[PDB]
Amino acid sequence: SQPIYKRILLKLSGEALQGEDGLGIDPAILDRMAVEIKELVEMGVEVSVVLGGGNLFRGAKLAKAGMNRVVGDHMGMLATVMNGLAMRDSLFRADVNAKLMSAFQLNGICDTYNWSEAIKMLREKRVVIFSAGTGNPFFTTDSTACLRGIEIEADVVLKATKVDGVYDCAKLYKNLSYAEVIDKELKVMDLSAFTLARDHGMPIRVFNMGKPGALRQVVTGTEEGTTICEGHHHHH
Amino acid sequence: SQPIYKRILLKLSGEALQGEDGLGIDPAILDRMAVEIKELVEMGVEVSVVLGGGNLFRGAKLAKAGMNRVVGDHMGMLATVMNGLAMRDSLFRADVNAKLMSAFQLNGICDTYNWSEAIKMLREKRVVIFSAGTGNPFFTTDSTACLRGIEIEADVVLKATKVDGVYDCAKLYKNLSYAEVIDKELKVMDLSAFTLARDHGMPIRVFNMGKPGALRQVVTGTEEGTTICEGHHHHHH
Amino acid sequence: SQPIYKRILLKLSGEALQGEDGLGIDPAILDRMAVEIKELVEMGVEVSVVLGGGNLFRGAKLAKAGMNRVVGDHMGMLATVMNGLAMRDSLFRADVNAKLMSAFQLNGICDTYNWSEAIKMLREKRVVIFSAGTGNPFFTTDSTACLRGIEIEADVVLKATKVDGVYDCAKLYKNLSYAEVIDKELKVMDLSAFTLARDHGMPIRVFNMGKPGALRQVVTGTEEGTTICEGHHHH
Amino acid sequence: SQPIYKRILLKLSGEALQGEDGLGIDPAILDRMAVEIKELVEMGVEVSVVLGGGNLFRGAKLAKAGMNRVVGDHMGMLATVMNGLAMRDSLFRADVNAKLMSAFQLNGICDTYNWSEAIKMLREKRVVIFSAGTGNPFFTTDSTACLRGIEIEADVVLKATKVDGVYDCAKLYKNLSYAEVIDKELKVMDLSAFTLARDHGMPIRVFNMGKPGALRQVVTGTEEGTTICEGHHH
Amino acid sequence: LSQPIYKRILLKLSGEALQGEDGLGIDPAILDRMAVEIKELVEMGVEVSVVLGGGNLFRGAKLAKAGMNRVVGDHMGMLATVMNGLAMRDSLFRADVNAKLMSAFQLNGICDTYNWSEAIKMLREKRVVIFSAGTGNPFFTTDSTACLRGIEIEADVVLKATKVDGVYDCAKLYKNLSYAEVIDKELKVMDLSAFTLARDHGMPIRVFNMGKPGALRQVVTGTEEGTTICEG
Amino acid sequence: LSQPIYKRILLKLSGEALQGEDGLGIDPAILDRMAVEIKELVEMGVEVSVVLGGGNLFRGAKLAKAGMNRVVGDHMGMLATVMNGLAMRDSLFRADVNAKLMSAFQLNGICDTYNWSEAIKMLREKRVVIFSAGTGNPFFTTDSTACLRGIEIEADVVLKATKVDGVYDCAKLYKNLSYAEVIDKELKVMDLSAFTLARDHGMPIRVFNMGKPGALRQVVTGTEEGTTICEG
Repeated sequence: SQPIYKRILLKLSGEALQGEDGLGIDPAILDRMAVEIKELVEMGVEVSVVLGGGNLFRGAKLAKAGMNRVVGDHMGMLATVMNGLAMRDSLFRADVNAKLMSAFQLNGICDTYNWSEAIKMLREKRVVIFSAGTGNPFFTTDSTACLRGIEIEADVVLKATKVDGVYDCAKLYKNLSYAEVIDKELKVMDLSAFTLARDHGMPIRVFNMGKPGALRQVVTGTEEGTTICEGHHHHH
Repeated sequence: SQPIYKRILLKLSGEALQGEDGLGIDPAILDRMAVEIKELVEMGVEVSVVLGGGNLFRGAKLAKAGMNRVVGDHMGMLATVMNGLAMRDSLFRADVNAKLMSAFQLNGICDTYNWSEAIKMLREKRVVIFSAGTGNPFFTTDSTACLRGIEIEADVVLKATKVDGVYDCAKLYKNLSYAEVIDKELKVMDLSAFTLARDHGMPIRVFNMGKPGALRQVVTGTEEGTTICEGHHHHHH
Repeated sequence: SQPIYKRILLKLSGEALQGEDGLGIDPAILDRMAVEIKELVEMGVEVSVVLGGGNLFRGAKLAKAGMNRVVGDHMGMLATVMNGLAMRDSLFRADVNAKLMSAFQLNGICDTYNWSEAIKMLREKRVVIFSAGTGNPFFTTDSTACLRGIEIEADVVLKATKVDGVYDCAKLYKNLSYAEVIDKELKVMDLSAFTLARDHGMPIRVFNMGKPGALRQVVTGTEEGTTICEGHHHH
Repeated sequence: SQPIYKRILLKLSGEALQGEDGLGIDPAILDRMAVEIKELVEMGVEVSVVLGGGNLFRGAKLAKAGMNRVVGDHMGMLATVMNGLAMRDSLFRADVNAKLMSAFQLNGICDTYNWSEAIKMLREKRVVIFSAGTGNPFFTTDSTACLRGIEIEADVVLKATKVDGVYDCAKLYKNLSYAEVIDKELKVMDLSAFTLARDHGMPIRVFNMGKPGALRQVVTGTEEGTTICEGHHH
Repeated sequence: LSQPIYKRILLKLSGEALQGEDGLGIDPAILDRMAVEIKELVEMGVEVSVVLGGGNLFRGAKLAKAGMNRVVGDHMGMLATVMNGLAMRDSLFRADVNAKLMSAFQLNGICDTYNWSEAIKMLREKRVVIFSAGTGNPFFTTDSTACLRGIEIEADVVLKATKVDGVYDCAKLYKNLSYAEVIDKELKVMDLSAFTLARDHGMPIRVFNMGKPGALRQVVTGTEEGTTICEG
Repeated sequence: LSQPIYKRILLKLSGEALQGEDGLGIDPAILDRMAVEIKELVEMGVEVSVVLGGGNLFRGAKLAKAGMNRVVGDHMGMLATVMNGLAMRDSLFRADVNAKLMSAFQLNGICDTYNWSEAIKMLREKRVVIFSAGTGNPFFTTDSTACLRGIEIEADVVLKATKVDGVYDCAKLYKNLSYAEVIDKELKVMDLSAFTLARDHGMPIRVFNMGKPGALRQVVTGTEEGTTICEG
């Protein structure tokens, strides 16, 4: 089909980038993602990307050893910049115009995040990657996806997972309201992230990024994955 | 055995923090290192630490795929900050006073490197960790260690390896001049790092950090590892 | 009596600084607060302060006219820095050692926020003021108070209000658990802030700051205001 | 009537955004100003803007209480940024391409002031707003307007006021030289602002911005308000 | 044996005061002479801040005559004051004086960023504080910087170091002047903006011959050396 | 009439290349001459980046002899390269050439902060990019900066401007050399760290006489002017 969105925010966990060796960055996987993003771009979609850092750092063992959680979150924010640099270089090599922004100033490495400049780049049809989360500890990459998504006036947050969407347990939900997710006690994202998306009416699509082709289907149709959005019984 | 140095710069590869499992940061190894450092501090030694990032990022596979080496070197520099943050926390937990300095300003995470601020912290008997290399690509961690050692006026650069020191390939050399290393075509660090140490007369000790007690033996005596310094034939003192 | 906390985070709305004139900063109110903070400091309590900006900027009218909420939030954050500067100066004039930290780097104006530097200053018995929120839009001053409080290892967040505590609407609750606040759908703070406080077990005291003496009572006893903390039925 | 200027710097006091109620930012007044600026842009005029902060912060009370004046000047500078953010948004809502530059770095909020980047944006026909004064205390918004005007090579500094121009208190003066202002002891800016304008030969127009149509008249002709410039005798 | 009459001073030096007999650069022997004189003030409890000019390293006239933008010329001058500042900081360290350099531009890795209350804290800690890069803005002289910094760090006085004994007709030296006198006799002391800033805040000025070893200690420990300018 | 043999160059100039007959500062006529020559490279489609040294404005020798910390001296030199950068940027503007200045140090309000990919973007837009403040670090010559920047921005060549025609024995001029040859014959071209960087990355070097009007154009449009150093 043709795209149903003008501007998306695609959220990928760091683990999206790992190979069967389940660690670091797999170049073949990253280059596949770059070609998939290229085809949305040549479809005319404005693409922003938020990456986590869990392929490069998981702090559980250090936390168990007594590491301060603030320090663990900082390490993780740095890991997202490293992932963002790799994606930016992968996009360049696929001949896609791309820019990396970071919550922290990183002079000589990338751009500093600025919401109005990001929208300006997106409207220039550059892919914008957001790294370093929000600069603060105790806030998930999901919270960052929702925050950035709302700031850059994206139409939707695409939550890339390793599963087909949201299940009860196994039956896949196609459409859920924010109220239903809460009522049925389902797992979508942490309550803080979900609450930001809800208060601002940002719809979320949860889909399987590991299925080559799934991303294009999400962007061009209603059928792939699970959609979470505002219930019908409020406004018209 | 008392310390023969007042101020040291310890260079560790990121791989020194790595577990036998073969990646990342092993909290037992890291905590073992914090205890060893703590025992240098309680001997009156002023300690600075330069960390690499190869336990967290090896660029080979991405490089062969065509990644720009500038970008690969930025990723590696960010990886050294992550090790520095781990090390600072480890030292804190061992009740060692420690600061992390970064060649990139990182507001809210750590201090921005300044040579005379670092000297001041070292005189106050704080351990200073240096991360993010020199801010620039194409320069090794060994080159960072020599550069920082020169700037903060360390007595020596200690190059922690997984070997007992510098061999033919096998005999271990105890003492070498800068001229000998080049004449015998021995590999000690990269040419730029070595060149910098050489021009400034910075002595280097290559030792096995993996041996417990080795760091203490290196700081309190002449026998452990291989020493590289200026030969006697240029001047008297 | 004697203080029950070692380290507090005191959250004041910008509206706590206002007079009967309905806007701005009232120097007499500000100086009363500074003397009240001085008396905690000389009791040995380490005090950090989070200030809102609502006395200087109310965005509702501009929002009505179409102003982008990101922009409204940025304005509000700048307003907290102005309040923070007024408080720092008021503390100096009451001979209390204080420092202002900001989420944004403001070269020449104040210090850049850094959690471990703030703890070091608190350990030095300096009062640390936190301004510019988290540097991000869509996150309340209550959220900032809980985030900063958790980061600097405060014992409690004191939520200064103009009411006595949390009411059923009226009977004043003395003690509530997090589970109870949600069960009875009471309003304490926004769900984001409350959730952050709840997941880290940060207790909250809601009290009447506009009652002179109530802050010292809160810091030295269990009786003033409403306590919100983890319920007993967990461990 | 057509513009007599290629590039202007419009100096607005914070109190120009103020509602008749007396405080803060009145959206109607603010959006009226954006429409007037848009019509300057639509005539080909390159517009820069300098905003004061006295609608959001007046430090008289805190100062009598003992507040350090450095601290008071920093609060005022931050208030000019808040005004600048509001102005940038209003211009955006009037479909005018506008940028905010601050004398302080404010990562995430706006651009950092750079004189040649500002000239480049003005040549691209973007409205550039300057906030946070010069980053230093003890210097008026008038001094900021003159400094920025000189740096970005404005043709003129327009000083928006609530009066029709400079008076005896009353004759309105039409044209004054710098030497006439000092010789007649008239009050136009503070001495350091006027001195800077004078030394650099920057003309100033003092006019009633509270009169709808006046801004357009000032830019398209010589009659509205009071002009202060270098005398013919040098 | 004479004791200090000031608790906190701001000493303004032109860049030309560090110049050698070869009339240029930085003369190490002049600079080390000044480090010894500043150390003498420190060991008597005087809190010392220093503003340096850049004219020994950059004079803009030739480039300006060729058409160089005055902003650009002022930016080049600001950077030259930082170079002088770094030499002065190093000179003070070699004389065993605790000294810090603050710049109007954040210069990561080189020196501190200027902050008025941090500078006051350092002055109370009995550290010498050097201010460089002026105010960060063009069209403002080093004299305006001296007056502004002096006011901000709450100095008792601004000492304007020169190569002559004080303020003259050109040959009669004045000893005392009011701000009003200076303006009415059209005497040359500093630019109108700088002078007006000192006037409105009641900052007194002392104009003296720093060229003379001895003069600085004399100015700080007595009222007679040089020309004193204060409110009438 | 000869066409360019390079698409993208990095032109290293010593600070001394801008000094006048009187052997100091910045000569506006020399600077404007160089601006005209750069403009003709740009007019032919060559992408031009420029690294500048600081020795016309600061030489550390005397201060170093007196005991100045070499770090501090290297910081002073770096700031001197920005001053040169600012003069060159203004000179190019006056010749009607689009140019940008980038600094290793963030200098808010003065110039751009260095970023490799942003420099490349500007070079593709046919802007001249001047690099100042070196790497930000001490103990690294301007030649090392030239090599490093050249590599980062993917220049075809590093043109080392000098006051002589090429690389000599001391007097025979060499036209062609390998990196091996230079090291074996111990020829003076640049320090070992800079040269080693050029070598390991295969960056060719041209050593020419920028003192001669016309030589820059000859070097960019022909293979015979000066000395060429490349991989054997």
